[PDB]
Amino acid sequence: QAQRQIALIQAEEREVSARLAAAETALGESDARRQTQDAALEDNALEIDRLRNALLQSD
Amino acid sequence: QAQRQIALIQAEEREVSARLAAAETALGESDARRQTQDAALEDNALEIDRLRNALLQSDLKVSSLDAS
Amino acid sequence: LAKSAVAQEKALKRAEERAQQLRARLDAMQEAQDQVRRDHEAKIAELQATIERLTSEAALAEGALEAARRDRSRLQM
Amino acid sequence: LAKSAVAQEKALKRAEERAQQLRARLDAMQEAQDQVRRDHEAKIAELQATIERLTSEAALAEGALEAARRDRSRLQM
Amino acid sequence: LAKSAVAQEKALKRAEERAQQLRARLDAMQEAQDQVRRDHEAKIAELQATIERLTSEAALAEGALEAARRDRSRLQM
Amino acid sequence: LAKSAVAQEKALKRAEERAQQLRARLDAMQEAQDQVRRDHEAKIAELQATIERLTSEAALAEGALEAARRDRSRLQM
Amino acid sequence: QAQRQIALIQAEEREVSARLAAAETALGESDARRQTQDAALEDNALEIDRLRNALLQSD
Amino acid sequence: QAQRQIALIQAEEREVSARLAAAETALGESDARRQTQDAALEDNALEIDRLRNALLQSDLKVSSLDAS
Amino acid sequence: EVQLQESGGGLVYDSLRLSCASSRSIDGINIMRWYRQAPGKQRGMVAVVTGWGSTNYVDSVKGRFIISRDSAKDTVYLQMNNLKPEDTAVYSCNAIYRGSEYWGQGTQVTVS
Amino acid sequence: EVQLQESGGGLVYDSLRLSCASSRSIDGINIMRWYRQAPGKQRGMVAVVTGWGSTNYVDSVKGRFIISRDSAKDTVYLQMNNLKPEDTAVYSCNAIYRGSEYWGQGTQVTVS
Amino acid sequence: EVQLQESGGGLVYDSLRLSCASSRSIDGINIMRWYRQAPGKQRGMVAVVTGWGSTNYVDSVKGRFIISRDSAKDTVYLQMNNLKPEDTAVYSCNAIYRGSEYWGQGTQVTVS
Amino acid sequence: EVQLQESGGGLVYDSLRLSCASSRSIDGINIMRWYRQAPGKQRGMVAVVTGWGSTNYVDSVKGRFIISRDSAKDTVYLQMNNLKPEDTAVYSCNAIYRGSEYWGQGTQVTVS
Repeated sequence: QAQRQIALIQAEEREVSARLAAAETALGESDARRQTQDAALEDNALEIDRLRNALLQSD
Repeated sequence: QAQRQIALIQAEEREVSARLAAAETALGESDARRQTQDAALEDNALEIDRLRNALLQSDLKVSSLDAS
Repeated sequence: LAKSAVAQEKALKRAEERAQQLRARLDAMQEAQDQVRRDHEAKIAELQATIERLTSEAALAEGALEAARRDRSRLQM
Repeated sequence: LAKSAVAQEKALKRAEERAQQLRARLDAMQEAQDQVRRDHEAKIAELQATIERLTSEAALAEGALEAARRDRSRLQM
Repeated sequence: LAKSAVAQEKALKRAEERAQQLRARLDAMQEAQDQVRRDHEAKIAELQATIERLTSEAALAEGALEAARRDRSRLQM
Repeated sequence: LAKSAVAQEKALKRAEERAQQLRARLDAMQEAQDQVRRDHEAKIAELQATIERLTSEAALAEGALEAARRDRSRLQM
Repeated sequence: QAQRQIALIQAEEREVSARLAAAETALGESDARRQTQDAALEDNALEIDRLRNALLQSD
Repeated sequence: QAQRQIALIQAEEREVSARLAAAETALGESDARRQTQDAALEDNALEIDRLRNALLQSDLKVSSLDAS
Repeated sequence: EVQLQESGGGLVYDSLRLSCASSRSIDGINIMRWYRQAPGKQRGMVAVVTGWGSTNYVDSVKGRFIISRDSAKDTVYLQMNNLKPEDTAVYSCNAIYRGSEYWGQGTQVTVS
Repeated sequence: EVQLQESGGGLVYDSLRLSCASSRSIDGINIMRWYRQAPGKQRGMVAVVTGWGSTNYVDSVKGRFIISRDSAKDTVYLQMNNLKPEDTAVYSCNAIYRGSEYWGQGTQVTVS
Repeated sequence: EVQLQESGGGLVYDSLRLSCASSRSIDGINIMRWYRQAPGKQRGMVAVVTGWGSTNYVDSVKGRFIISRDSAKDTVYLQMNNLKPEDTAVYSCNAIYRGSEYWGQGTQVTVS
Repeated sequence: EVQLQESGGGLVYDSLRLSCASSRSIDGINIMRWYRQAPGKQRGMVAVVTGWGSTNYVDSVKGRFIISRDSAKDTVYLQMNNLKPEDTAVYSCNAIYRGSEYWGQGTQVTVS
């Protein structure tokens, strides 16, 4: 029965390590890009806010 | 020893509902918010183009009229 | 497409560090065979000799020392 | 430049399988050591045991060839 | 038969010194194989790697650097 | 005692063949080294030579790939 | 031709070493025993020389 | 080198007519002298026994006569 | 000098081989290799093997062209499988003994 | 525990064998050996072999009795050749696993 | 792991020298080579030394560079004289141990 | 070649000790053993130690001798107490390296 509990412990930890490895790399970069995409899109979000005034001045 | 490998299993199961789940629960956070900003970028592009082109559409009167 | 072009440029540069970072552990732990087991094979050979001589030494010590001894103690005859 | 991301998409993809493929060999080499690390635990004992009661026969067999060898001197001389 | 009996007694004692005296040179010069040639086998393996990589390094250096270079200098077309 | 020389004649004879037999193996092991000591003289050269004009091709082949590569910068930029 | 002269040099020296080895061991001990056999036999050579007087005194 | 192995051969042939022969010539010395003393030992034993036994043969008169 | 009287190629569309035989020196084999060339251009190698079972390929001939050894005959086996249209070329095997390189004929392989 | 169901002997005057078979442990073979004994006396070995091809003999059985291994069946081969008159005896093979020694029957060889 | 160490930077209008030392795995060196890098451009060999110290270079420096070794101290040297302002590049010595390559920091040589 | 070194001589009517040290090939020791020699008589084992330090002796000294090792210093020890004047002999420690045996000078132990 010692081999029985052991048989899972390498089996489980490998599945455990996989989800520790995968989720950590899954979350990280996509988090880095999301904040940039927020920065990327919200800075030229005022671009429409600047031009809507520029449209109304002359129209 | 065999029982201290038995003790690990519960704590190992504690670690997955712990950090393991925290990572999973954070996954739903990003993709949900990603779709909000991703879909908005199309809409924000849609809102920009109508008045960026109208800028060109409406301004054109600045020069043509001045001939008069 | 400046931020998209730049993004992939910094994107690749980390996975190519993992390329070394995962062949770093591989190079080390692979050396854990080339010497640890290879000498571990030698000690078996070293311990192997003693099972060759305790048989040779007892070869004279069991037969010859009893082919004549119990012959010599045949005083019962 | 417009397609230059397309080329840089594949290095972002190819380097991913070099991460995927390589860790598999890291998976294998671990039990290529651990299972052997259970084999070189039994071999020493199973080999050392067949010696640890070989000296106990190299000696006790001489007990008959020394406790009874003290008798020959009574008559040989 | 005292001098004849004694003569053989001192006679054997020198040839049994040659028994060691001729297995002395044998034990030494036989060790001149177990390390001198065995490591001499290793240096061949050590030098053997460089003929594996100069082919691998030139594998990219000869084909790829000429599959596109002479393609690039097709300005004659 | 009368026959005791007869027994001691054979050790004077047996130790003689142990001298005779053993020197024969000393005869053999000498050319078991010398002839091999001519084999491990040619192998190094025949192996090192096939490298000493491999770097002379790893370089001169790049001469075409560097003396002609200076021309692409005139038009690519 | 270098191998030709060499072919004899190991061939000759081995035959040479054999007769250096054999003759040296052949001569030596037989010389040691001969001087002893001289000593062994010449000391009781006077044994007859002593008794020939002892015979003549009484006879 | 090959010629200095050639030079050795003559000197090697000089060494055999030298010490090599000195040992051979000494071999005839011992066996010749060995046979002289070996054969003599039989003769010296032959010369001893005739007068060692005559010692017993002739002395016997010392005691038997004294009875008279 | 070797006589690498090579052969095995063809001029077709399904499964081919490049077998470079021997004439002397049964596995006196140090570095030995192959070359191809396209007309109007100079030479180039295809795949190279070394007497230690180590084999490496240039990028193109991967997955379709296979090189393997056979010391029992001294005839390097360079199988031509999955002959793609680009594989049209002129080929020739190679070897190096004593330092002085040696060459042979080779043949013309044209598959489209 | 092994079952060394040994056999092969005989009771004659020309060429015999002592073959000690196996029951388990195909070359789980550490030190393993043979014993003989003459009636009215206790036991004694004849020849011993070890799993490393090293073989040694007691003085008597030299030149006439030969011991050799066969791992493909786990049946030590102890050939009985040139059966001299003294070779009359009672024999039995031996082995040692886990430390705890094991024995069998053996047979009676009587050649005069 | 193994380490390298470069040296030899300098400018003139003409006296100059380079050196590339190592502190570990000393003389355990099969083929090792030298490189130069054009700014913002690729990288290629310039000079090499080997086990037997044979002499051969890249065609650009025939009659220009002389390269020599010390087995003990592990610092190979090159002779740079009669420079032409067009030889300037970024240099980084090279070495291959056990079949694996090993680069160092890298330096430049400029004349102008 | 390898060397040994004995020690431990002494007399009483009762306190006594023995030691057998070595200066080379330290701890490179498989089975090594101890002996005693009766004057003008033969030689035989008395006590042994091995790789695992297992305890076993000759029947004459069951409950009489205690033997113990130091792996580092290479000097095995024996416990000699409650002596009987009939144990006197000539002692010489033993060791077998690489399968070959190696004797030393030899000493005696006397009580009377």
